[PDB]
Amino acid sequence: GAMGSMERASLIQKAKLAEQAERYEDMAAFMKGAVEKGEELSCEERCLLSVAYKNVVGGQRAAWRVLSSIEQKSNEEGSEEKGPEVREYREKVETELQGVCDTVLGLLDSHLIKEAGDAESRVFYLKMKGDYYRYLAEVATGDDKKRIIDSARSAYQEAMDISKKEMPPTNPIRLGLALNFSVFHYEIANSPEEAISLAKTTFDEAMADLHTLSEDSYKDSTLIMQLLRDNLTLWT
Amino acid sequence: GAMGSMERASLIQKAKLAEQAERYEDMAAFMKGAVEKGEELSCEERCLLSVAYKNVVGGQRAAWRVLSSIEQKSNEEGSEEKGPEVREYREKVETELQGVCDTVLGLLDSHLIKEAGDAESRVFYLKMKGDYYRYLAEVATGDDKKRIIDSARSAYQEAMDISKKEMPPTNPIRLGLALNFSVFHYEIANSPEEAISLAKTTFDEAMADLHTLSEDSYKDSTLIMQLLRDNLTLWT
Amino acid sequence: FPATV
Amino acid sequence: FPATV
Ligand SMILES: *SCCNC(=O)C(C)(C)Oc1ccc(Cl)cc1
Ligand SMILES: *SCCNC(=O)C(C)(C)Oc1ccc(Cl)cc1
Ligand SMILES: CCOc1cccc2sc(C(=N)N)cc12
Ligand SMILES: CCOc1cccc2sc(C(=N)N)cc12
Ligand SMILES: [Mg+2]
Ligand SMILES: [Mg+2]
Ligand SMILES: [Mg+2]
Ligand SMILES: [Mg+2]
Ligand SMILES: [Mg+2]
Ligand SMILES: [Mg+2]
Repeated sequence: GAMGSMERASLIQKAKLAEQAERYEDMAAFMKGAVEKGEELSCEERCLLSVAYKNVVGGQRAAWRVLSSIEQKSNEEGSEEKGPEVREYREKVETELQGVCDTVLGLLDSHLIKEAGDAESRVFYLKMKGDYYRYLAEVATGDDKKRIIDSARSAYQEAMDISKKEMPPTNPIRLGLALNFSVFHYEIANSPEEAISLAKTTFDEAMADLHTLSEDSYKDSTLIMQLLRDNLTLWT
Repeated sequence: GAMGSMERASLIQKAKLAEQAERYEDMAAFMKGAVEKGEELSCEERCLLSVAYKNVVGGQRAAWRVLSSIEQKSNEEGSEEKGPEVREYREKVETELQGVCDTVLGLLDSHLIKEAGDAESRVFYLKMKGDYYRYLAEVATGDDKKRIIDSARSAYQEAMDISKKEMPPTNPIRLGLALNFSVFHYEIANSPEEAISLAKTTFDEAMADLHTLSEDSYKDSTLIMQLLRDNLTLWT
Repeated sequence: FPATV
Repeated sequence: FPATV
């Protein structure tokens, strides 16, 4: 790895600088190097990893949707043949996206998840595993599509099972996991009723727990609760 | 070149798709491949080239300014030593920026400018040559800094001389050249009076020529005139 | 698109 | 920063 010669602490420092400069590809490469040092990550370092790759893959997803839209229009009735270029370039972006997803899933498998014993780390990594299989599912069309979807579901489910046993209902990681698994149900699994039920039950159980929280914890939890209610508003 | 096997027309088509997807690094690589086919560029193709690299280098410049700011703060009195990391990462971004500038200047020299005989193409390319030497000047600190600045000045001046002889005062390329040469004077050459005089004379001479224009040409010219007046407002 | 974090 | 095109 090109970051093998750089100190772990220097990689973390430069990831933070890259975030300040909105250089998310750099930030992801620095965090990849930090993970590959083989030590467990702290809470803050897990955030740096997830922010970096979320921004990289988010950009790729946005681009892929633009191109897929153009490609679909090109294949409608009455559209003038434009050649293979739209498909080729959509495929190029798609392959790069899959590569990023495979890289993140690789870090989780080698060896972040197997060393993550605390709920706060293990749930976070399993949620990420669900997220990056979900991104693969968004572009999947082949023999393995159902297996990709089930890989996302399995990771999310394991994360949910732990989060319900080991975290309070207002824990922001528990809330964010439920937010994203709900979107998985709605957008990937064709299960809108399950998406809505999960978002609503998650919201209501968090509401009932807010009274236990400090002002700062309250702010953190209500932020994610508002995203649950935003999705519910979109869907109902 | 990695784009050597792709048709010129397919490269242009994919540059346009990349722009729609806001994938400017891709757009620049596609246009680089199109230029390297060795044929002259049309007006629209010159715009695709300039948009692609302007967006790429613009992002690098923004990042470099963030990092340089952090680096300067780190070197002030009372600041805690943080090690070489800020400088290293600023240098990394700076080297990548210089690489992009060298690539664009390379395309202009090999062989876009020498084949550009019409004012609309030649002024456009010489303006670009001034722009990319200006970006190099923004980060220059070595023995060749004054020569980099003078390279920018020389290119801008040749473009100005042609534009004044061969283009009307409202021509958007003439206006944009004057806008950017004015910024060169203000920000690079430490010549604010020349920057202000050029912007004002350019604005006034365009104003007097607007009566000759159609509605659509009027819109194009007044757009760039407003940028001249915005800069004048900043500077006075 | 729906919100995810 | 000033405007350029
Ligand atoms: S870990 C990145 C820092 N956190 C965030 O940006 C927000 C979205 C405010 O909080 C969460 C992010 C991710 C999860 Cl799983 C939960 C909350
Ligand atoms: S060539 C890119 C298309 N044109 C533009 O985006 C604007 C800024 C509207 O016009 C000009 C760009 C560049 C020049 Cl030199 C002049 C006008
Ligand atoms: C979890 C440990 O620290 C965080 C708590 C809450 C929000 C953020 S944002 C962030 C970052 N570099 N983007 C880190 C954190
Ligand atoms: C010059 C030939 O065509 C243009 C005139 C005016 C504005 C634009 S913008 C643009 C583009 N792909 N960004 C091309 C043009
Ligand atoms: Mg070490
Ligand atoms: Mg594919
Ligand atoms: Mg249930
Ligand atoms: Mg050919
Ligand atoms: Mg340097
Ligand atoms: Mg003069």
